[PDB]
Amino acid sequence: TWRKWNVKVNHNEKRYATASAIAATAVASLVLARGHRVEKIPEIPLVVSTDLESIQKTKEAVAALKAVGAHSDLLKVLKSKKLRAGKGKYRNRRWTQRRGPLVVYAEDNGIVKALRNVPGVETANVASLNLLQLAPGAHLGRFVIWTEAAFTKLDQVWGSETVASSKVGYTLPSHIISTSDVTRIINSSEIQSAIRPAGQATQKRTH
Amino acid sequence: AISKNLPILKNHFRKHWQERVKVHFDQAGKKVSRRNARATRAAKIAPRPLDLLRPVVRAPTVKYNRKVRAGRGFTLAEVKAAGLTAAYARTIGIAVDHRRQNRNQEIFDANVQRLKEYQSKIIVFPRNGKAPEAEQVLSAAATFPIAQPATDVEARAVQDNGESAFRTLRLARSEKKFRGIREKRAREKAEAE
Amino acid sequence: AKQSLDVSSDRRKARKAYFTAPSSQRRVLLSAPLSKELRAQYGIKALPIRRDDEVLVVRGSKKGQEGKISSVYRLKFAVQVDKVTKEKVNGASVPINLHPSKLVITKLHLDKDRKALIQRKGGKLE
Amino acid sequence: PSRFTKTRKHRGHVSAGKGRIGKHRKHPGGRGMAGGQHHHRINMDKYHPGYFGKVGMRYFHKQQAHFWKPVLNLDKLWTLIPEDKRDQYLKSASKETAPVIDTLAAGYGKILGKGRIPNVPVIVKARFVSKLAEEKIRAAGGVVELIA
RNA sequence: AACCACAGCCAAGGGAACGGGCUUGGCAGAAUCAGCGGGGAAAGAAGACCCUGUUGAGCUUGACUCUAGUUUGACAUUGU
RNA sequence: AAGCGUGUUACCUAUACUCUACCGUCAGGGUUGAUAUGAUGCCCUGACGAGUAGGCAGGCGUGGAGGUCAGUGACGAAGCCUAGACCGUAAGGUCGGGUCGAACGGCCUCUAGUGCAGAUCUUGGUGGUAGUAGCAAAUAUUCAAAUGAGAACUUUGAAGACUGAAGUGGGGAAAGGUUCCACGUCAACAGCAGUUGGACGUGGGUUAGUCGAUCCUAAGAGAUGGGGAAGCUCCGUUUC
RNA sequence: ACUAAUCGAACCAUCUAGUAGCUGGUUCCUGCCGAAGUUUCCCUCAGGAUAGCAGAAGCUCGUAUCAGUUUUAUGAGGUA
RNA sequence: GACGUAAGUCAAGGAUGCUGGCAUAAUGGUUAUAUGCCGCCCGUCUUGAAACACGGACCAAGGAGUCUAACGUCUAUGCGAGUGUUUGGGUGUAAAACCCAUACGCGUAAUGAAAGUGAACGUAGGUUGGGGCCUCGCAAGAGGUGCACAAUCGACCGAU
RNA sequence: UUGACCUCAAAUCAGGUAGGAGUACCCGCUGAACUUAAGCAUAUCAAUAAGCGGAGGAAAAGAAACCAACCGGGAUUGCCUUAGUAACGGCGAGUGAAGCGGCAAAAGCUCAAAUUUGAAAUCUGGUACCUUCGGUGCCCGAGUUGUAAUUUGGAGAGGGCAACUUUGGGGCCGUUCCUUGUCUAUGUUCCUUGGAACAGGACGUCAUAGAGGGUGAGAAUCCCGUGUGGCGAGGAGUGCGGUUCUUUGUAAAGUGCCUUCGAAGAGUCGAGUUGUUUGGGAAUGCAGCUCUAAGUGGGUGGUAAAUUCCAUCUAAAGCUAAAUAUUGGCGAGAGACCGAUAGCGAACAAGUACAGUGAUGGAAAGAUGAAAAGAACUUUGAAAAGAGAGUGAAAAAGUA
Ligand SMILES: [Mg+2]
Ligand SMILES: [Mg+2]
Ligand SMILES: [Mg+2]
Ligand SMILES: [Mg+2]
Ligand SMILES: [Mg+2]
Ligand SMILES: [Mg+2]
Ligand SMILES: [Mg+2]
Ligand SMILES: [Mg+2]
Ligand SMILES: [Mg+2]
Ligand SMILES: [Mg+2]
Ligand SMILES: [Mg+2]
Ligand SMILES: [Mg+2]
Ligand SMILES: [Mg+2]
Ligand SMILES: [Mg+2]
Ligand SMILES: [Mg+2]
Ligand SMILES: [Mg+2]
Ligand SMILES: [Mg+2]
Ligand SMILES: [Mg+2]
Ligand SMILES: [Mg+2]
Ligand SMILES: [Mg+2]
Ligand SMILES: [Mg+2]
Ligand SMILES: [Mg+2]
Ligand SMILES: [Mg+2]
Ligand SMILES: [Mg+2]
Ligand SMILES: [Mg+2]
Ligand SMILES: [Mg+2]
Ligand SMILES: [Mg+2]
Ligand SMILES: [Mg+2]
Ligand SMILES: [Mg+2]
Ligand SMILES: [Mg+2]
Ligand SMILES: [Mg+2]
Ligand SMILES: [Mg+2]
Ligand SMILES: [Mg+2]
Ligand SMILES: [Mg+2]
Ligand SMILES: [Mg+2]
Ligand SMILES: [Mg+2]
Ligand SMILES: [Mg+2]
Ligand SMILES: [Mg+2]
Ligand SMILES: [Mg+2]
Ligand SMILES: [Mg+2]
Ligand SMILES: [Mg+2]
Ligand SMILES: [Mg+2]
Ligand SMILES: [Mg+2]
Ligand SMILES: [Mg+2]
Ligand SMILES: [Mg+2]
Ligand SMILES: [Mg+2]
Ligand SMILES: [Mg+2]
Ligand SMILES: [Mg+2]
Ligand SMILES: [Mg+2]
Ligand SMILES: [Mg+2]
Ligand SMILES: [Mg+2]
Ligand SMILES: [Mg+2]
Ligand SMILES: [Mg+2]
Ligand SMILES: [Mg+2]
Ligand SMILES: [Mg+2]
Ligand SMILES: [Mg+2]
Ligand SMILES: [Mg+2]
Ligand SMILES: [Mg+2]
Ligand SMILES: [Mg+2]
Ligand SMILES: [Mg+2]
Ligand SMILES: [Mg+2]
Ligand SMILES: [Mg+2]
Ligand SMILES: [Mg+2]
Ligand SMILES: [Mg+2]
Ligand SMILES: [Mg+2]
Ligand SMILES: [Mg+2]
Ligand SMILES: [Mg+2]
Ligand SMILES: [Mg+2]
Ligand SMILES: [Mg+2]
Ligand SMILES: [Mg+2]
Ligand SMILES: [Mg+2]
Repeated sequence: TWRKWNVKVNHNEKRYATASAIAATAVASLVLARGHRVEKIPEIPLVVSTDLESIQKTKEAVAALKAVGAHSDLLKVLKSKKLRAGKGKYRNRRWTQRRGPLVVYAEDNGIVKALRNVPGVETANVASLNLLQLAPGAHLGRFVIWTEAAFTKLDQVWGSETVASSKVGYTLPSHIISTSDVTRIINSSEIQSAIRPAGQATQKRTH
Repeated sequence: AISKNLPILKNHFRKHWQERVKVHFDQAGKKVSRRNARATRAAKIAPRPLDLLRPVVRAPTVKYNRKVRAGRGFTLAEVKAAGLTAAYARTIGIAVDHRRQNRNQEIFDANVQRLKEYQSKIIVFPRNGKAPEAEQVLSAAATFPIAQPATDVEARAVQDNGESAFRTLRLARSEKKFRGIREKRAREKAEAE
Repeated sequence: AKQSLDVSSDRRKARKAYFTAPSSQRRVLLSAPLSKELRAQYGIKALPIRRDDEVLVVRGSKKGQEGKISSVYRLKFAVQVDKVTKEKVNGASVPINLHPSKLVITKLHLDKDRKALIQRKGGKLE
Repeated sequence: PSRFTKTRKHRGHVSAGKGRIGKHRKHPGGRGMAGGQHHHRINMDKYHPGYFGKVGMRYFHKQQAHFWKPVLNLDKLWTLIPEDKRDQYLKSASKETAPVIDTLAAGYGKILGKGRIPNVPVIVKARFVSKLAEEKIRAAGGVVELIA
């Protein structure tokens, strides 16, 4: 029994990954690759009115999700339900399915219970934001639906350039490179005016 | 067996240690049970605040006496100064310690101020009154926090009298180191003729 | 999903409870739905199956066959309906075990206790 | 994890990396620190000189708290003033308003003299100070006040 | 049932210095039965002899270190 | 001479040498304002390749876990068989056909009770040996009938024998426990056989004032009183 | 000798997976590199530590410092 | 590069051109067999095994470097003179995730048995190298600066 | 003669109590060796295994003869830590605490030593009657060799003067705890394959219910359940309403000042010695034997001793919840666990069959089918059975 079971992670590093996963939720290419049907979604990050936080019934919550564009990702869940492929199916792990949207609210006024029964849908308070739900299977880009209060609160929770994070002593991590477009840096006239002319990209055979 | 350059270890595992391996799997469960116990006690004794008013004391030793902390109970001198009996104090939530003594006026004044301040902010329901609800506040300690007193001001005037603090420490050590021998030579010199 | 700490989602426990269920537990386990007309008449969805109830088979090879429950053979979680039988090659006739979940009640054997159970569940009882 | 260990790679190879001749055995040289003076002498004298034998006085019932005295150097002395209020004292360096630094409340027993503080007078309250540390503080225009 | 790596003809050579197999020759024809004790360094057992082990045990004694018992002294029991 | 000494040439052939290709490894380079999007990519150039113990690297396979393929599947999952096919140097992977019946994969990651020819290895199964060694102590069987599907062996009759009264006879004590007896009956057991049986199935059967136990004391065992012992308990049997 | 097929100290269970410098075994593939049986110490001689031989990780630099080689000059040696 | 005055051509930084048969078991693959030559039984200890050295009659399934406490080097990651949320508290969609005070540990100071004392003469030193950068030069090179690191002589702290 | 008292007996006297089991955890006693030290004896293993005695839901410990040396803390326990440190050790191998600090939980107290002495005011028992976990009266007894009240070192007592302030019990119903019952959505619509639809396709519905299970193949919507609330039943006992007992008190408690006092545990402390034990080192605890105290005394203050101080507690008597433990019992929820040679020895009539005199030892053994629908009937055979026929989706499922 005294085998190591839990693993200590540096707290700042846990926050580091949580922030990276929140940022990856806004990159539609990552969310598509992660497996969500956000191909018809009008814009990412998807932010919906704070009225979603007070929806009481599952039927109304589902209709609101389909209206804002989560219908294909909902249908992908509960079309993906499969029997587990081994002995796990009789250790109370009988079925498998995909993950749907993660609805992030700021105040649970009925939204959590209205979405409890919808297959594949999760809910979260902005104050917590589990990494296990933001990058399920360590795969970045979970399809997230933010309520407006949740989106607004997120600056207070994680900080900004003008607002200190509510987390004690915490600041969001610093980029070690100013951009990810190395091609555009190379194509900048400054470097272009310092480099020598290039060869052929496939050297002609001699002898 | 002793091998290449490694620090010498002292792993004490030469008894039947595997028979006494405690793994705190129940850390989360005991936490839930501790919060359940606190909620049960809070309901049982409501509207009382779940813990007794503790006094502020100095910590012992030279390592920790710079700090004050919660002590066990107010001294009998503190309770009498606050105007109440030890027996009544014990029934309105004040911890009383009969073995702590007061030799520090600053600590004694702080505890007596603590006691009057607590009396001002409690309501003792009558033994046969109407006993109105009074919004149970769980923590007395959070209501009456222990404050480290102010050692000095932020800034003031430099007063250099040429004392040489280092010289002072050296001379204090020397006078203590040589008191016994110097008294002995004084006593023998006095007794000679 | 589950909410209470008193109910288990463990498959082995569930199956053990099913197969070791005593007869008085199996009576509830062997409930059958009412027909459309009986649902309208009484206002209740399903009742524990009983002997003199009239039933319609609505699944399996005997679909559409009517009859009356000649036996609620709780020992193997089945009911036997007269008019529903297998004719063995040696001329004999033997009951077909039927599961009441695959049955539809078309007439109830109503006594005092059955009437009170309907009223307990919220039935019209007319 | 197990799949990255050399045990996995040694599967199919007879000796499991332990050699055919040497033939991994139970405790071929003894257990623990056996033979530290006999057949492990060379290792022990090469890597742990001073290991065997005795040293000076014994101390019965030693309490470390008697010896609590964290040292702080002058080059770190100004860090005990918070950064927000530090620059105000660093400018307008004068007496009659000099920062009192209580190094004991900061958790320090003795002020040492690693040196080069700015020329701003400061009032250093300490239990102990080195002779040079008090020289540099006085030279800067400050003072050390002995506290207990 | 024992037994069984695979098996089963020799000569010499070399070879872990005595081969059924390897090398060079001799040769070599299905399937077999009774018998036989040359060979299979046949089988039966992790040689019991010998040596090694910082592996024992039985026994002996002026071995080392002790011990039941027993003897001697003192104190107590213990008084007049 | 196809022997010996010597001399001359031609000729034979190594995984060695020369050249060429392919694989891999190492090294040095090229390639971004569409590198005409694979930059751990593509390409150029040169050299190199033995290997126990051992080190390292890149991969292959297995049980379970997070994610994905809204993957496969009763119109057949998995498993198994298949001198049928294809890919990979290889670990392996894939496909067809047969059998089969309910689940199972690909990829990205996580994790391990994760890969067998050996351990006089463990458990289980199976051979050759081999229809072989054998089924030879106790003197011995034979004729006929009956039964039965079937008779060396069952039954009956006839006959020949033996135990030879310290018995192969008639009872018992320990022990067994129904083996006793009757009916039915022969798959297994009776190292051949079997219609027979101490076998199998179902039943029946043991009757006491006088025979035993039960009572007595024997060598002994052992409570009590009482004394030891931390105590389990020990002593002692008429003692204080 | 015998003390239930057990006797130079029965049998049963546990401590106990007792310890072993000794015997046996130690399970996929390919690629690259690639040994030692010698030095010193050790109740050491079937074992270890130590150095050496080996791999791996690299790092600082970029043709040096060099070299199991010769030449020139200059030593040293006491074997044939 | 060659040839030709040029056109252009060529055997000049790696095969093209012309023609025929067949389009299937014909070539090829697989497999059985035959023929030539070769090939001793694996595993293991060992200087040396095919050994007249040991284990192995056969087959299936099982079958052996694990986990843990403390630690060394190396590597990845977070933060950095700091660092470590998870003893505990708060909270929860409840062993998860999320939040947190006071401490404590290790580091930021050494040295001496100990009592104790405790780190800038100097641009935090001088000398020799030293990548990179700077200036001058078409360049070579020359000059200035020189972090890490290396050698060395000093200075400072403690012990003597 | 008689009546006590003391001590000691008897009774199938009246009423009780102990034993034995279980023992995971707990309190003690007793107590190893394998092992390590590369040998070995001290040491280690280990104050462990085995053995013995005694508890409970926890136990034990516990309100300082404590820690400290500070500007002092303040019952006990447990956690983080102190710390693999002080220290112990063939100073080898190894071993190894405590104080402070942060936390969990917190709770305090009771006797002995005192004249009620203007009143043994105290208690078991018997008996009678009752409102029966008990009460009241009557009687016998216990008890002055001391039962009640009053005090416990924090104090407190006696006396003197001042005065003021606060009190008890008891039903119902209430909540609260436990046990348990019952009720509370939505398709079995069409098409295809199939023996079976629970599969695939279409169209829907509920969802605070798409946990889990069952049903002739993957079922939110077929059944049980799940989720959410509702309504009941039996029972526990503290905060609540409320109802009465209303000299229900000169009864109890507290409080200021003055004066006089202030009893505080002996074969015990302590010491010597022996043995054991500890990190405890001129001796950490424990135990035997010898010696054996005091009362501004006594213990401790981690180097033996004398002299002088100082600090800090108050032993030799006693009770106490919680935080802690828990390979047993009972009731639950679970798993990156095993999946019939695995997982407990045991998925099964498993501690069974079986072995051994005995202590003990101790297996193997899961799967037809959705349903026996478990093959009627014919024929060959003495029969087993075969061949047909037949059942089944399948007999390439026939209980071998
Ligand atoms: Mg599988
Ligand atoms: Mg190898
Ligand atoms: Mg080996
Ligand atoms: Mg073999
Ligand atoms: Mg062979
Ligand atoms: Mg041979
Ligand atoms: Mg050969
Ligand atoms: Mg030949
Ligand atoms: Mg022979
Ligand atoms: Mg041998
Ligand atoms: Mg032998
Ligand atoms: Mg030796
Ligand atoms: Mg012997
Ligand atoms: Mg010639
Ligand atoms: Mg190679
Ligand atoms: Mg898998
Ligand atoms: Mg198939
Ligand atoms: Mg085959
Ligand atoms: Mg099936
Ligand atoms: Mg394994
Ligand atoms: Mg095998
Ligand atoms: Mg092998
Ligand atoms: Mg024969
Ligand atoms: Mg005769
Ligand atoms: Mg005769
Ligand atoms: Mg007889
Ligand atoms: Mg019988
Ligand atoms: Mg026979
Ligand atoms: Mg027969
Ligand atoms: Mg018969
Ligand atoms: Mg008979
Ligand atoms: Mg063993
Ligand atoms: Mg090589
Ligand atoms: Mg020696
Ligand atoms: Mg050897
Ligand atoms: Mg000479
Ligand atoms: Mg010489
Ligand atoms: Mg061919
Ligand atoms: Mg050959
Ligand atoms: Mg040899
Ligand atoms: Mg070999
Ligand atoms: Mg051998
Ligand atoms: Mg063999
Ligand atoms: Mg074998
Ligand atoms: Mg296997
Ligand atoms: Mg105990
Ligand atoms: Mg030893
Ligand atoms: Mg040893
Ligand atoms: Mg020994
Ligand atoms: Mg011990
Ligand atoms: Mg024990
Ligand atoms: Mg009990
Ligand atoms: Mg408890
Ligand atoms: Mg107690
Ligand atoms: Mg006290
Ligand atoms: Mg305490
Ligand atoms: Mg520490
Ligand atoms: Mg000692
Ligand atoms: Mg110990
Ligand atoms: Mg009183
Ligand atoms: Mg189903
Ligand atoms: Mg369906
Ligand atoms: Mg539901
Ligand atoms: Mg006392
Ligand atoms: Mg003892
Ligand atoms: Mg000891
Ligand atoms: Mg004190
Ligand atoms: Mg088993
Ligand atoms: Mg089939
Ligand atoms: Mg088949
Ligand atoms: Mg079948």
